Parts: sequence; structure tokens; C-alpha cells
Amino acid sequence: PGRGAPLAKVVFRDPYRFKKRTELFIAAEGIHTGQFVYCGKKAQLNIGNV
Amino acid sequence: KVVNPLFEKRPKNFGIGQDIQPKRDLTRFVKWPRYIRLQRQRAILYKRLKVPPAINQFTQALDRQTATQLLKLAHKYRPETKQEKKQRLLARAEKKAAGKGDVPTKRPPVLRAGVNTVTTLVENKKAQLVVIAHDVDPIELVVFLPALCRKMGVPYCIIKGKARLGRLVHRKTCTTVAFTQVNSEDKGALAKLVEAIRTNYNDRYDEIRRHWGGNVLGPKSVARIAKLEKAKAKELATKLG
Amino acid sequence: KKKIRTSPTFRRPKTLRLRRQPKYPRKSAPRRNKLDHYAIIKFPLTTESAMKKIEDNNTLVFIVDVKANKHQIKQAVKKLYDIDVAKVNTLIRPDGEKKAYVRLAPDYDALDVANKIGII
Amino acid sequence: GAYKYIQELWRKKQSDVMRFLLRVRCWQYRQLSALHRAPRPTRPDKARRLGYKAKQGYVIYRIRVRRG
Amino acid sequence: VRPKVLMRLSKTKKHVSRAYGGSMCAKCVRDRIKRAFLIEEQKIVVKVLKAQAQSQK
RNA sequence: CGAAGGGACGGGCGAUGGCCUCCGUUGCCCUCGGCCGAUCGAAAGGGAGUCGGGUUCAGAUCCCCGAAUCCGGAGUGGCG
RNA sequence: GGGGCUCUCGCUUCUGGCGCCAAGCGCCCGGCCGCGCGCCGGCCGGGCGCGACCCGCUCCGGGGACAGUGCCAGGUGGGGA
Ligand SMILES: [Mg+2]
Ligand SMILES: [Mg+2]
Ligand SMILES: [Mg+2]
Ligand SMILES: [Mg+2]
Ligand SMILES: [Mg+2]
Ligand SMILES: [Mg+2]
Ligand SMILES: [Mg+2]
Ligand SMILES: [Mg+2]
Ligand SMILES: [Mg+2]
Ligand SMILES: [Mg+2]
Ligand SMILES: [Zn+2]
Repeated sequence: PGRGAPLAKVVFRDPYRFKKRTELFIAAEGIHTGQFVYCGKKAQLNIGNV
Repeated sequence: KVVNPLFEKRPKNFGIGQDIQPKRDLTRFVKWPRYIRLQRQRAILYKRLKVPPAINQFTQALDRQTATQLLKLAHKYRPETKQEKKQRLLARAEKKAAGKGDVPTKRPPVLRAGVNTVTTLVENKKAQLVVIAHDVDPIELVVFLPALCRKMGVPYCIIKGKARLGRLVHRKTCTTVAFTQVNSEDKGALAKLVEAIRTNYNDRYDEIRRHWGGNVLGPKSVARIAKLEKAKAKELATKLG
Repeated sequence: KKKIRTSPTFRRPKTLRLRRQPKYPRKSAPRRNKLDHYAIIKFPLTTESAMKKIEDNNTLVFIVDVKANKHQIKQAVKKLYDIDVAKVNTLIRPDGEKKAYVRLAPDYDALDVANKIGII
Repeated sequence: GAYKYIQELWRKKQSDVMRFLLRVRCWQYRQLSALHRAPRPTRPDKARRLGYKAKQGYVIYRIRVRRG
Repeated sequence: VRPKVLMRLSKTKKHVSRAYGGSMCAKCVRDRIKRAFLIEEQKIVVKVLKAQAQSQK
């Protein structure tokens, strides 16, 4: 509401205890539900990665 | 051999994004409460600033072997408990009318505790040895005693512990303990410590008064100013020769 | 070691909480049950619509205290009238006090109970 | 007595021994709440020439006041 | 039915006699079986091909 | 800018009260833990389960009669 | 064959899947058996260490003796009196 840009509800895997963590990333243009996004310094230079 | 073939190693691995992390010791990184952090950052801050020699001098205490022999000697001279003082006076005061009368009884040479007692003793040369604790938490009550025991000229020693002097005067803590007169059976034990103490404190006290303390850096800071040196000191010696 | 902090949070450890054992009671005696069986039931109703419900509906009707519930009313009728109670309906009147429609068991009937009470 | 030396040392608040203590304590006192009981007097001689004894029933509170 | 009346029902009226029955439809249960098979089967040929590439320096 | 969980079948060390064969409890020890914010806030929001007939000068989905239903409790088992 | 001194101390990129609460290798100790010749044969439990490197003094990163705050001084100030 009142922000005119979609948001990406991205679910990560928690690396310390067995849990799933959801996020609210700003949707880069061209992403779609069901693709994998990669966050970190070893991530490849693709659209959606952090 | 005859081991069960259904017993199998399944070695999990702990890379990034793989099987999750075990319960490893996190004791460096935890959220400590703000009285623990308050007293750990206090102890770091006494070694990050220039500590003056009137506060530095309570760090170079006496060695562990030769402070133990001091406490082994000053154990026969501990002040009596009231439970021995009351049991004596049920029999000592009994010996006035039956049958001694005067009974001067020769008040035994014992220890004398308290910073207000032992300062009176050194100002008129009564003291023989002034045992000082190092970690008085308001550290301003004994900052003049290495100054004062040098000028009056009695030996003094810094001893690693406040509640260890206190445990030999039947209280919780004790700041300073002073030795005065000693019995003739162990006077030679004093002329083993006194010439072994004042070579560390009285003979070298002009050395102490400019011996500043503290003023070292963090282990991250001292090892970041070693990479910049070793980067500089790998071609500048190679330039010559 | 061998103590280990397998959490980033310092929690306050639990200590020994022990029950009270006072040197003296704060009040000398337990206070008397001032809402007893005789303080529940004040007086019955003898109105023209109360006698009309004793006959056809097999039930007594009293004026009870405002503090009492349907369990204390069912026990106070059971004690000081020696009669058994099926159910109790209560209302608070616009007068201010509380009316109780106590219904008897089908064993008894309220027409020969009101004779003993004397409201008839 | 050793209270006469503490009385003269607190008259030397700009000395390098005493400016060090008045900064490490002021750091320590800044990290606590504004109402805070001290377990003992910080100045054991200044407290007792204002009516403090080392008996039971005399307590010490450290108060933090915004200056200006 | 409403969620608070779902506790006075018996067990067979709230699920289907199948793994993940009552939580997912059968179309995606059929997919997640052959995802977990084919991805782990792919991680065999990934594991063998780099292990058998131990012929160089 | 807080040491903000006083809980948990289980595991167990047991002080041990007994249909002490045990078995309901009990305290602490080892083990596990964010409803992460006390509490208030809707008789129109969310919120399990009652309807038909009869009945009074004035009350009824509430009282009678007849059909149901929900929630909780069942250790001494209430039977299949 | 090996070292030196810098890379290597990183193990996850075809897919809308699963992932915790230890396997294994040890070093012991119990309970019985019974080898009744001991690191030792048979059955059930409990613990510990490696798996999961070692030390350290700030939780981590970004500023930093500045910003900021206290006080005083000069300007500006119908925003207000
Ligand atoms: Mg009512
Ligand atoms: Mg079904
Ligand atoms: Mg909590
Ligand atoms: Mg409410
Ligand atoms: Mg409502
Ligand atoms: Mg409503
Ligand atoms: Mg009406
Ligand atoms: Mg910087
Ligand atoms: Mg103006
Ligand atoms: Mg004007
Ligand atoms: Zn699907």
C-alpha cells in the first residue's frame, strides 16, 4: 500500500538452527516467484542477487 | 571381523549453506549484562591509558614463592579471636586474687591491622615491615605508603591479595598489616625477608617514581601496526645490499 | 570448558525461591463466614405470581442476598429446609436485591413444603 | 592517622595521580543509572566528617545530575 | 468447516490417506517425490565426475 | 540503554508421605526454551454449542413439555 | 623426494525437494556372567574426548578527539512578545 513498487517475499534457510526465515526484498525488475536468489560475496552477477 | 554391516558413517559437513552449524562455544560473542561489561571494560581501560607511578606501583607485587613464606611466618602472629579472648579472661582474670596479684603477663607481639593504625606506627619508627595489599578498590588509601615508608625508612612489600590479608585477621578484607616486635625464636626469619624485600622496593624507589604503567594497545591494534611494518620492512632492507 | 555458552544471550539464572514461614500470623483469627446459610435466604415471596408458580411449576421462590451464587443457594435450601434441589434460576430485581427461583426435585413438591415453612 | 593524608590528596585534584582517578571513576559512574546505591563510601574520610559511621543503617547512594 | 468445529470431527474427515495428505494436493506431492529423487541422483554424477577427474596435476 | 523465560510430558539424583509390588505427588541436579514485550481497547469486527409447541394482568430461543447439542472432567477404568 | 616466500587456510549455482535434536572412531567406568590364564569371551546401561584446530583484551562494523552537550560572546531573527 502507498509505495508503488512490488516486494519480493524471499524465504531463506536459517544457518544455525532448523527454521525458515522470510524476507521483504525490494523486487528488482525481472524476478519471478520460484527462482533462486543468492546473497553474499561469492554470489554471481545476476539480477536479484545481493 | 564380525561387526554389523548396518553400522555406517554418515559424516555431515559444515560448509556455508550445507548442514547447519553445531553448538560451538560462543563465549566470546555473547550479550553480556552491563555489570560484567562494565568491569571488563574497566580492566581494559587501566591498560590503555598512562597510569601514574603512584598507581602503577601496586602491580609489581611480591613473588609468589617469597610472599608465601611471609604468610607462613605471619600466621603465628595473627590477632586472637574473641572466643579465645573470652576463654582466657575466665581464667586470666581469675588469677588476680588467686593468687598472683599484678600478673604483668607480657602482652604478646602480634600483628597490627588497618591503614589508620599502621600509618601511626611508621611515623615514629615502630614498624618493622609493612605488608600492603595491591587491589584496594578505592586505590587512594595506600598510594602514599610506599612514599612514606621510604622516607621513614622501614621496609614495605606489596602482597598479591586483599582478602588474603583479611583472612588472617578474622575479617573479610584488610588493607595493610604491619609487623612490629617479633619473638626471639624467629627473629632470624625477619633477617631473611627484610634484606630480600627492600632490594625490590626501598633500594629501588627512585626507579619506581618515573616507571609509568599502562599504555599498551589492543591485540587487534598491535597486530595491525605489525603488518604495516612488515610491508615496509621487506623491501627497505632489500634496497641495501 | 567444560562449561559452554551455546547461545548468544545471557539469561538470568534461576535461584532458590522458598515459601514463607512467618514468626506470627498477620491476623489473629480467620474471619467468620458472615455469609452463612441463614444470610443467604432472607424471606420468601408470597405474591400472587409466586403462589401460581408453587402450584403449577413445582418450585419455591426466595429473596436471596446479592452476593450469593446459584451454588450457595442450592446448598442453603438443601440444609435448612431438608429438601433436594433440581436447579436454581436467579435474577436481580429493580428493587435491588436478588430473586431466586429454586426448583425442587420431582420427588418433593413445593405445596407441602410451603406448608412447613408457613408462607401458605 | 591516615585520614590526614587522604584529606591533603583530595586537595590535589589537578595532579597526575588524582586526575587519573577522577576520570576512570567518572567513566564508571556514567555507565550506571542515575539512582544507584554504593556499597561503601568512595571518599571514606569526607563521608565521616559529615556524619557517616561504619555502622548498620547508614547507606550511600550515588546521584547523577545533569549540569547547566 | 469452521476451524473451531474441526476439533469435534474424527481423524479421517480431516486428511487423505497419503503422505502429505491433507496439507498438499496430489499434483505437487507427485512433483516433490521426483524432485528429491532426481536432484539427489544428479548429485551422484556431480560427485563421481569430479572424483574421477583425479588424473591431472 | 534490562541478568525481562519460575515453564517443560521426558531424563534423573532421589529427602520419601503410601493399596511401601508401587504410584499420584514432592524438592533439587543434568537436560530443552523469542507468542521480544505488563496490561487495556469492539454489547455492529474475530469468537465452540437451541430449537419446536404451550404458558402470564406484565417474562421467555431464559419458565414448562418434547427433541437435541457443545465444552470440560473422568486417576478409583463405566461397559463394548 | 621435499622445504622456503606469496597464492591455498573458503568444499553450497541445470530444477518452486529434504536438512535440527550426531553417526563413526576412541579413552574409561559400571551390572552380571564367567574368559573364571587378562586389555580380556557373552549380554545390558551411564559418562567423557575427538568429530566441530589453537590462543586473545574490547559483540561486530562505521566515525572519532571531531560531531555533540554545558556555558559565554557576536550576528541574524514580526516566527513570537
Ligand atoms: Mg441471569
Ligand atoms: Mg479424507
Ligand atoms: Mg523470552
Ligand atoms: Mg479485553
Ligand atoms: Mg464483540
Ligand atoms: Mg460480535
Ligand atoms: Mg414481551
Ligand atoms: Mg577511523
Ligand atoms: Mg521578530
Ligand atoms: Mg507585533
Ligand atoms: Zn502444485
